[PDB]
Amino acid sequence: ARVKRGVIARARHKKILKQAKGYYGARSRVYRVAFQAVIKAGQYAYRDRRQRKRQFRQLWIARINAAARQNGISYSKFINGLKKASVEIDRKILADIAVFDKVAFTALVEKAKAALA
Amino acid sequence: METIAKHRHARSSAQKVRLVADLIRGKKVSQALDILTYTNKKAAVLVKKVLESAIANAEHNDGADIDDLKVTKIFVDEGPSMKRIMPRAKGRADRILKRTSHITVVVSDR
Amino acid sequence: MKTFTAKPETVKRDWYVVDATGKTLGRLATELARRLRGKHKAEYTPHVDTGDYIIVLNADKVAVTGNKRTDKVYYHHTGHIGGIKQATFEEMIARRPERVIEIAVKGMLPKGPLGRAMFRKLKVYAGNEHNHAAQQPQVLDI
Amino acid sequence: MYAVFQSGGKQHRVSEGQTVRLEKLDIATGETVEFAEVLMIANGEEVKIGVPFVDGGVIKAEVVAHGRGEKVKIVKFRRRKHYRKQQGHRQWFTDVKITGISA
Amino acid sequence: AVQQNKPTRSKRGMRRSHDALTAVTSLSVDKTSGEKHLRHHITADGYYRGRKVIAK
RNA sequence: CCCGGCGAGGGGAGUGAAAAAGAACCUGAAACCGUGUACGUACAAGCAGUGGGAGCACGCUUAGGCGUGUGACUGCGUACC
RNA sequence: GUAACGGGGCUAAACCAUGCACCGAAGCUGCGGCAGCGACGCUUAUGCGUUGUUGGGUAGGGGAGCGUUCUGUAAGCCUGCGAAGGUGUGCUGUGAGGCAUGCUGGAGGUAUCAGAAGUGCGAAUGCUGACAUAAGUAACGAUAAAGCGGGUGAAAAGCCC
Ligand SMILES: [Mg+2]
Ligand SMILES: [Mg+2]
Ligand SMILES: [Mg+2]
Ligand SMILES: [Mg+2]
Ligand SMILES: [Mg+2]
Ligand SMILES: [Mg+2]
Ligand SMILES: [Mg+2]
Ligand SMILES: [Mg+2]
Ligand SMILES: [Mg+2]
Ligand SMILES: [Mg+2]
Ligand SMILES: [Mg+2]
Ligand SMILES: [Mg+2]
Ligand SMILES: [Mg+2]
Repeated sequence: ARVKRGVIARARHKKILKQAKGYYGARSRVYRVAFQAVIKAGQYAYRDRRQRKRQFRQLWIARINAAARQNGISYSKFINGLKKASVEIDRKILADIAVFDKVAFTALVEKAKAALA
Repeated sequence: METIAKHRHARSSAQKVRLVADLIRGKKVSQALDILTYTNKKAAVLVKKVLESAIANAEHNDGADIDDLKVTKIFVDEGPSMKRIMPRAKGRADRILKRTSHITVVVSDR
Repeated sequence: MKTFTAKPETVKRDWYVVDATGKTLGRLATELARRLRGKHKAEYTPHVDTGDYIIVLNADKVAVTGNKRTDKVYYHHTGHIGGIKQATFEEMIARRPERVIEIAVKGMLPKGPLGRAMFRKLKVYAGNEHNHAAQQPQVLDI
Repeated sequence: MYAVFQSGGKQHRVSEGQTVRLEKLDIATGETVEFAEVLMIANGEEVKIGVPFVDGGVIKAEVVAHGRGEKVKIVKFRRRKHYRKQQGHRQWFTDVKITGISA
Repeated sequence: AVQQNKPTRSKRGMRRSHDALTAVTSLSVDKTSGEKHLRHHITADGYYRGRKVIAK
């Protein structure tokens, strides 16, 4: 029972090459190079599912800081005031309000200031 | 109406022929012929023959209108290469490739 | 929903004029860098230039503490083998006063294409006169 | 008029008529779900929360669909170490359509 | 003496960026015969600047 | 029958179920080399991806932050055995 | 080549003491999902609702699978109203994979449950064929040497006179 490897080998190689579309030069054409690139890409993606969470929180904090200082308080003190006032709105929502509803953000700041007093 | 003429297995490298082909891409047939007449390249002779054949095909097989004809498409493809041997020094042998080309010219009134 | 992103085509930028007379070099620079980057706006986006245009007047009268007038040295290499050149703060102020402020701010801006674009919005003048009256700059005490 | 509520360990700012994708909920397709813990309601004036959750805030929503999200591929690899592992994943979700926000 | 890495097809095209040929641009027309010719050269029929130079 | 050197090669006509089955002939993969179209690219520094992301083109849908292609700018990031 | 804060800069943005905030990891918590191993209640080939807890990994040990060729089931079943092979697209599983379908192709293919293996390749300065790169680059083999008129020819520096 001799087994020829042609049909199966072709299918495996095409699978990897399909995932390498868009890559530069040999990275999207040659199997040896394409395989390494596909593996690397997956390794970055696993790491970046975690990094995405870090970067977005960092962005929200920066926007809250700016909006709060426009109302005359720093981010650090603003967060403390909300905690003392038992407000549980998270940073994702706070950053959204800071950009779209500036009146509502002012009301939040006043509540924080009252609690700190 | 598109008319085609081809010179398959032409004895020239595709690279050399492509230089001449670029000169006439998109030009009117009359202008193209003049350009080729005064190009001092061996490939110019080859390309001119194919262009003339395409013009003749359009006139005889199709509906003529030479004045209206224009070189819509021209490309050169690589043909089969012939392998030869070149003796070098100290008994070593090298391989010589005699490259060929496939010349395609398309002329169209539109 | 997705987090809001500033659009480089719809960013609104304002013009400001600052006087540098008797202001500490470094402390002034940090504020310039913040506003050039746009960190003071709620629409701050790290990949979009959302900052403001800032005119700096009287760059020759900027102040430094300690003995830095005579001891702060600016180094640069020309690219030729020896080519290491030095200039003290006082010498820089005498030859090209605007450079002092520009150099400080550049060191505090992000490096890369976007950072270079942010630097172009800074206009530094050695004297008390500017020619951008058409842009109607607003006084900024910073 | 928008309101903020917490569902699957995450918060969402919504308005009437908007469709929001949440973590899988144990309700049928046509059923109506009510979120009683409203962090904030802002119409003309804004109602905050002296203590978490506005007194009478209720958000009514109708379940729309249950499905799985796009496939993500997990790749683990240790160079020079003869180790490689791959895994797939599709996360369940529940879409709801906000019907009414009650102050 | 020899390369350490294989140059790409991109760099090959960039080197050949200056290999394009130039057309003649204009062909002169003889005043008498009306025959096209390269400027300052005799025509195929032998005419040059109107005169029947050369008997061939 | 037509172009060409009474060439090579090709375009028609005709045969055939099929000639993109034409003798360099079943099927005809990949490397490699071209022509056309969309988008990007001539002040910007590195394993060339990955995470975010504007604009443009083309479909869809009465838009509906949909889909496909491209990817300015930006965080992170020194192949494999 | 500044080159003994990473840099800018700093007279605090340094150091000492005290205090309260905040940032900060794949740690912990929240929400959704999967698997292993124990105790449970039921029910028995168990499974659910439970219930605790556990799941970085080289050499290496243990467990469970995918796919390929061939034999039986099969004188069955699918197929010129289009087989295998090729090339796209959509859907689907935790993975090796699977399924459907457009185009190409033009005659074979094979469920299920079993059985047997020339059963899976990226590396071995592996083996054979094809095709790249350098590159239209070096070179065209004695530095005895050519010039012109005519001829022939589609074309003549090289042939003939
Ligand atoms: Mg010998
Ligand atoms: Mg950096
Ligand atoms: Mg013939
Ligand atoms: Mg064939
Ligand atoms: Mg470079
Ligand atoms: Mg975290
Ligand atoms: Mg954990
Ligand atoms: Mg393990
Ligand atoms: Mg192989
Ligand atoms: Mg040459
Ligand atoms: Mg060279
Ligand atoms: Mg040379
Ligand atoms: Mg010789």
